[PDB]
Amino acid sequence: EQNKDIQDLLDKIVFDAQHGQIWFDENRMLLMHTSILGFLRKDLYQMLGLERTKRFFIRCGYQAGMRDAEVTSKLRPNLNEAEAFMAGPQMHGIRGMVQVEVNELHLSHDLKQFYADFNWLNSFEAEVHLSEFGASDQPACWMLLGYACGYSSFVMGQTIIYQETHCVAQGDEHCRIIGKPLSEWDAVSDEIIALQAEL
Amino acid sequence: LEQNKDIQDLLDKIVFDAQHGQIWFDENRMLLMHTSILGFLRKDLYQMLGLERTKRFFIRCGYQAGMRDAEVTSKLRPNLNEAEAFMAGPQMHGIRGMVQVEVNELHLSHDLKQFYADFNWLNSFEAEVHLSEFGASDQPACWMLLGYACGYSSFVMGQTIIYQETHCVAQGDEHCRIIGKPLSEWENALIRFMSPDAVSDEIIAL
Ligand SMILES: [Zn+2]
Ligand SMILES: [Zn+2]
Repeated sequence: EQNKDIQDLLDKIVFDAQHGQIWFDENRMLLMHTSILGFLRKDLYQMLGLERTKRFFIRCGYQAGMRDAEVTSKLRPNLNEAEAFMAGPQMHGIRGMVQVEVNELHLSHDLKQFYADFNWLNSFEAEVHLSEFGASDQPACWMLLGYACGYSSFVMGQTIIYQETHCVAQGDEHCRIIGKPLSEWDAVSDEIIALQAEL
Repeated sequence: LEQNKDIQDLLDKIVFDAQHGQIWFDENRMLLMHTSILGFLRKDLYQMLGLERTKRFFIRCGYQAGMRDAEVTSKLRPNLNEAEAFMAGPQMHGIRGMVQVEVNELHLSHDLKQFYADFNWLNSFEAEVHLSEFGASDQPACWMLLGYACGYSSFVMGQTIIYQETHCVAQGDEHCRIIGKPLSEWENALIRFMSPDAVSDEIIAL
């Protein structure tokens, strides 16, 4: 019914409580509290400063994003590029991190062309950021953003960089990102962060 | 179908809302994550801070999570005895995909201030992660699980329960093992955060 489009991702996810294991394909998952992420964000901040913490959370999202794309790219290979790609936004929702809503998506692997304009609703990272830091001067959704780039870059076979254009933690109403190839704008965390120092 | 009779009161409270990007455990949001966030964290801190501060950090982060599950399951089993209610922490640890708890021994009394737990830990996510980043250890490596056991147990018992991991897959045993007793019964010897910080340094001196 409500899951027609994600059932193939659901079928890959196994909860085996009695043996202490959650599997997404052949990868272990953990169920964690968002407030623990908030705690870890704050503790790293104190120990290492904002840049290193930001760099940490983006790198993590980035590897997670690439891992999910390894797993989901084997699925759907009898479908067209947009439907396949949508596994990424879909995992973010299944994982409980954010709801992706597509304003605009243009993509072709062979053309090396990509452009995404998405809204992010109920970002967990904006919530835990307000909680620990109060209202922010900059977008807060570092991990989610890393995951966007990583997932997107694996699927397209080149560096796709995203920018969080509007963020719930800066008072905006929903979060929103725009994704394009590096040029139209791997330590790509440097780029994402450099990129956001563009007023 | 349901030999989850044990943990149904816990699963009952888990709600997945994939359309809306949300997972709930009671009123708390949760996430499903890759172990790589922790594997990364563990690598980054090992080289920026060294082993001792890395290990303290993970015990701290397990301790906060254990305490939190204790908060959320506190009022959960009023018509079972202390033990079967305590079992929620071990059970959550399994529900969360972290480790599987198999009891060798468990006796507790809140009011007699008595606690002994001897548990096998099987399938430790943390032992896998330590191995695939650091290889074999000369000592037990399940820091964050140990932190959890201690934060959870200390809350439930209203006092300092310290655990020791006497065997660990990370150092080539076949499963991990732990003994937990009150701080007063170990053969060696203000703010409410400041108390956690102390407990966390104690579970760290092994
Ligand atoms: Zn945001
Ligand atoms: Zn271990």
